[PDB]
Amino acid sequence: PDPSIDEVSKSDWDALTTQEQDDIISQVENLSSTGWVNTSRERKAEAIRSAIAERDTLYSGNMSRLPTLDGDAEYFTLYLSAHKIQLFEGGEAQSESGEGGSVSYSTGGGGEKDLQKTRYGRMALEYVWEDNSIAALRTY
Amino acid sequence: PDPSIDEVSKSDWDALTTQEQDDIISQVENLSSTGWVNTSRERKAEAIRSAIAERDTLYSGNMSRLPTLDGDAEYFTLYLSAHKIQLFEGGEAQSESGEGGSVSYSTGGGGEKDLQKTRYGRMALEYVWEDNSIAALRTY
Amino acid sequence: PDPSIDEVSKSDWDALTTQEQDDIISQVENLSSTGWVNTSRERKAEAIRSAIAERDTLYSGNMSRLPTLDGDAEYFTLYLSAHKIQLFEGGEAQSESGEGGSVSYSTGGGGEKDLQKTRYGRMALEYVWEDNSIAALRTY
Amino acid sequence: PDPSIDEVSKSDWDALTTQEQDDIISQVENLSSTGWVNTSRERKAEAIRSAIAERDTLYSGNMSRLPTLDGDAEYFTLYLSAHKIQLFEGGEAQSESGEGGSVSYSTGGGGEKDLQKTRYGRMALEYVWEDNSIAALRTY
Amino acid sequence: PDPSIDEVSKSDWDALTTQEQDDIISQVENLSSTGWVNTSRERKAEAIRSAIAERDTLYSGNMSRLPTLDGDAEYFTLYLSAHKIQLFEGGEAQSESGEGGSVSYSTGGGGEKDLQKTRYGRMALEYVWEDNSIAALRTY
Amino acid sequence: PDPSIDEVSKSDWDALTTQEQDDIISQVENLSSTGWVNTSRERKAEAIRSAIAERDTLYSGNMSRLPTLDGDAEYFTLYLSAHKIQLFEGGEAQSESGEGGSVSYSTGGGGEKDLQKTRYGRMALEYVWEDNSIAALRTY
Amino acid sequence: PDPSIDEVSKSDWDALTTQEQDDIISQVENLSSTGWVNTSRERKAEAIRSAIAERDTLYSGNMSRLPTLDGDAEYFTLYLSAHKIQLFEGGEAQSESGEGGSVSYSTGGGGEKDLQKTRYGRMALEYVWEDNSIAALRTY
Amino acid sequence: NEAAINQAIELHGFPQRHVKVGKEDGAPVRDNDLRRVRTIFDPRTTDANTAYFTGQDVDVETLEAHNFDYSAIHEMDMRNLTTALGLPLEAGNVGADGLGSGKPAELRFALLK
Ligand SMILES: [Mg+2]
Repeated sequence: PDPSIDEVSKSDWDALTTQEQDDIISQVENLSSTGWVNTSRERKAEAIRSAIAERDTLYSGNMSRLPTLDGDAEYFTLYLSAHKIQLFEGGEAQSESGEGGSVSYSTGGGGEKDLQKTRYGRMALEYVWEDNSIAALRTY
Repeated sequence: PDPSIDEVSKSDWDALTTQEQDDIISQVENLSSTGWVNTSRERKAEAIRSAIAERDTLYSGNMSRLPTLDGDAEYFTLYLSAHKIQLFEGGEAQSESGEGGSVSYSTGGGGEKDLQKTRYGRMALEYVWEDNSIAALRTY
Repeated sequence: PDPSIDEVSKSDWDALTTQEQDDIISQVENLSSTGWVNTSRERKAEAIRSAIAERDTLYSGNMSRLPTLDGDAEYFTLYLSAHKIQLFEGGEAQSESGEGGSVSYSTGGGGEKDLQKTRYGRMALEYVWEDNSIAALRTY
Repeated sequence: PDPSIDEVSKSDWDALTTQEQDDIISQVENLSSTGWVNTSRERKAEAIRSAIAERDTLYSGNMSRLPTLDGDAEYFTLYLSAHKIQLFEGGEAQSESGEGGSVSYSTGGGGEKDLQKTRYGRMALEYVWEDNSIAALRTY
Repeated sequence: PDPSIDEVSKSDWDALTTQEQDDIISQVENLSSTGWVNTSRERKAEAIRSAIAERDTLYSGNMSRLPTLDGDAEYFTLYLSAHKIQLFEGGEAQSESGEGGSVSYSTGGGGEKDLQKTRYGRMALEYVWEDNSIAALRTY
Repeated sequence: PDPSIDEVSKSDWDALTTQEQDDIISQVENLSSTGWVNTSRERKAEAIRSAIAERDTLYSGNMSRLPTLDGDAEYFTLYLSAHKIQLFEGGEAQSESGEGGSVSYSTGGGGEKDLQKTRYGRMALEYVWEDNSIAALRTY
Repeated sequence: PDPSIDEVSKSDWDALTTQEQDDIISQVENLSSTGWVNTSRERKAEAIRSAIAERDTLYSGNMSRLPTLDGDAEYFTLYLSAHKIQLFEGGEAQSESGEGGSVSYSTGGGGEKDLQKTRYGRMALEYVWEDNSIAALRTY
Repeated sequence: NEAAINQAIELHGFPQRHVKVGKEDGAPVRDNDLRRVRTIFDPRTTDANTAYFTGQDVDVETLEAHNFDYSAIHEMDMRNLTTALGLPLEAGNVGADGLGSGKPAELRFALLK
């Protein structure tokens, strides 16, 4: 996208023209084979806007002078967006069944925390030190 | 929304016009693909009003002079609202079945506490230090 | 491929011709017997681009002067690409059933982490010291 | 095969004629009763090429001056190839069922690691000290 | 067999006539009531050749001056061959079912290692100190 | 039998007449109600020959000057033969079902080792100190 | 029986008339309500002969000057015979089912050892100190 | 033996700081990440009353000074050398119990004279 999702703050996202937002929305939709096509454009925009805001507030600043977002900020924000869309869709499906067959996926339930709870959130955690507390300071 | 949910206290929410409330309700409805369309407007207003009141009373003040709401206050209040709407709708659904097929979602049961018990509450916890006790004081 | 995936950074990937990208996409598709044929070329491109970016940002640098990517960088990036495509497909299938029979696969959920969650990510981990902390430094 | 798989590096594999690659591919196919016949020749070539590259990069060098590949290098590379072809096919099948009957195989899920996860990888591990850390050095 | 399987190294196996190989293959087939008759002669040759090579490389040398292959070398190589043929046939079957009835075998899952994973490998382990570490040396 | 199975070494078994072997085979068949009638004469000969060889190599010599085969050597070799025939016939059945009814046997899975894994091997273990390490030596 | 089973060694059993053996076989058959009628007379003779041999070799001698067969030697040898006939019949049945109904027996799997594994062997153990190690010696 | 003691005192006579970074079974820490931590904890710029503030995933371990009896090695070495050179032990600035008194003293000083 022309403005990239890592170049955009919450205030910037609101200032983007519809096409520039839809270009980023299109990029997030590439993170699922289904593209979440049955979830409305406004829900995808809310997921992205809240991923951007959450990056800038919860995954910002430093630990021992190191950036707390160590990974690529574009793909971190995209995985964080995909994580949110998957939660708006009701969660990560463990089993599916119907007229046309059945499947079960090896999720293993995961841990208790927010990002542990879907595949996109598990990807996002690797970009942010897996939510570990590496920070250190000293008296001068 | 023109007045944003983070700019509005319980007393302010009651003073809003119907349109200003419905604009915020419309924003909360973006956090589920279903929009909880079968749950009445007045349930949604109660969930938002009680999310606002719970923010201002339980997730307010400081720990070691850090703000106890470290995350974005808008999205925290929206996730806390979505958590409440989902608990008015029953629980978080773990399995669904009918004429049109079946699905199971990987909720994993989770922990015992209020916010742990829904996907929206699990998101909301990340904004408030995951309910941890970081507070400290000196004598002088 | 004429330019190999280990010779290509994120900025280089964007600069490649459609044919040079499709040549690498074709290589990644060789890591599944299904080739993920029912996923769009853009899903595969996004998986590769984000595998390249994640290599260069998360699996780069040194530990005790050892390179942190100890294994072959080509097959590491390819397995990391295959891992992402399989997560875009909803995850690793544990059981499958239909009109034509049924199968279940030895999987067992793995561990909690991202790369543990798919056979391709389990392969990728062996190239990067299985995500272990071997780094050491002195004072002088 | 005329050039044997243990005599061939990644660069050599690329230099081989189609026939003498197919001679090695034919040898790997002897490690399954099914021969993985429904997988394309290119899947098998990719599995072998990446087994060769993985041998030369992850299972090379010494521990306490002992070679890290203690077993026969031909059969190690063939089992490592078979392990990869089996992972390109999904997992190791634990249960199979259909019109013609049903079977379950004893696997026990294995451990969490890559090579533990299929029968060919369990065989391969015995050639490489079961991935144990026997290395030692002195100062002088 | 005229040349016995314990009298034959990998280089010798390759030098044998078809009849001398088929005589040894015939002996290995006596280790199953089914003889693995639906598995090709070339699978069986590969299993035997790789059993011979594996004996000579992994189950050779001394521990505490004791020979590491303590048992009869003929039957060790035959069980090691039968173990491999059984892994080429899938796993060890734990349950079987169809038009003509059903059976479950008391395999119990067993341990994680290669030889523990089928009945023939469990037999083979007794010939090699159950893979124990009895070796000892002095400094003179 | 005229020559008894405890009087016969591996070399002697090969020297016996067909009738002397069939007389011993007939004795081993008395250890099952089914006599393993659907398993060929040559499977049974292989089981007996390998029981004789395994007795002479694995269950021979002394511990603390006591013989390692403390029990009756005839019935030890016969049980060891029956153990092998049962493994050649796929393992010990835990459940059986069909047109004529169903049964489950109280096997309990047992321990991981070879002889623990069928009823005949459990009998055989009592003859050989249950595979315990009673051996002791002095210096002089 | 005129010669009782406790008065008879392996050599004596072979010297008995057919009628004297059949009289002891008839006694052993009284230990099951079914009498194991669908097993050949030769299976029963083998079970008794091997019970006699096993008594005289494994359950003979003294511990701390106490006899190691503390119970009645007749009924010990009969239960040991019945234990063997029951193991020639498969295992001890845990569940049975068919045209005429179904039953399950409260066996509970039991312990790992030979005699623990059927009801007759559990009875036999009480005669032999439950296989405990009471033996003691002095120096002089 | 003297050279061996000097080198052993240098390595083992003094405790040394070992900062361990990251969570056990957690995210790995690379050399460039440790360079920043080294800058915070540098013994060159630290002082006696420095205090440290950290997250839970930073551990300030220590290599204790590992006790060994270099004094007894010195006494043994000096005893060997003085006796080899035919001097009394006392010449090496080392002494022994009882030997400073009575007929035990009288003998060794008679031998020297
Ligand atoms: Mg990680």
